[PDB]
Amino acid sequence: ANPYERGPDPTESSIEAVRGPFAVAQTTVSRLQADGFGGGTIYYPTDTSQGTFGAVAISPGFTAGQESIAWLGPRIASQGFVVITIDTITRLDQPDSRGRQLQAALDHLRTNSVVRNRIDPNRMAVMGHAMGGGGALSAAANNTSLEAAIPLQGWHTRKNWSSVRTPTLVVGAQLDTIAPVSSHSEAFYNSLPSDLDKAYMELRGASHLVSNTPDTTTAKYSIAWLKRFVDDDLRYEQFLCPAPDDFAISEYRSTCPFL
Ligand SMILES: O=C(O)c1ccc(C(=O)O)cc1
Repeated sequence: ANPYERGPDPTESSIEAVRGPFAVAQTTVSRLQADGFGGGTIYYPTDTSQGTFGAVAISPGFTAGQESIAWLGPRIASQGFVVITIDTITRLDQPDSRGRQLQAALDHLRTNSVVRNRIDPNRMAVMGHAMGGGGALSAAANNTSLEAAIPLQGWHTRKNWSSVRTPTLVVGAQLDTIAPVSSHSEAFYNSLPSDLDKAYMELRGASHLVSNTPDTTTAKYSIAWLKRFVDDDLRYEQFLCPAPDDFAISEYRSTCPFL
């Protein structure tokens, strides 16, 4: 049996839920306490009886704070993850810096006194919105040990992601005028290795800021991706393979069935 499985068997409704089966608590990392990032909030399950949990770091985008991504923290953590939503050192940091700060936030979790005993430090993942999604790709491109990467409406000047060895879900917004999918999201998917475990999901009718308020499509497939690749939880592959039926999804492609 897979020792990383957490929670009961999933359904479409269970991954769509605003809160999963794990009650969550939170702790704050101040800007002064944070080495190499701007502080953040750590959301974690309070129930330890099923074992430790994988860890996820999430970055906002250009001219955006932690509040623009905060909703993802408890929504993902309540499914069985330790999740840190960060502020960046400055609001004008570019994607490569945001990726370095995602790595710094993950490094911070390893010695954080509140969550040290709740994390599996060998099972880690990065996500981000807009420039923060570019940062998530950069972080994975600099660390082949990361288990999942999820850029949401990602923005980056770098279009070639052939160095990435981390399973990646690219979430685009169909009507994005800031990080249009043709030159950002889909370009990133296409340059990821053709044999990587990867998927492209486009949100029908969505604008650039879809990730900054609760979006159930984003949440459900982000949760399924983290389960499948941070926990190796095969119970969640059913939601990723084949192309979802969601009317909310205007385009999709993947390297299903996953390795
Ligand atoms: O004006 C830009 O080029 C630009 C604006 C916002 C973002 C973001 O939302 O991260 C990225 C790029």
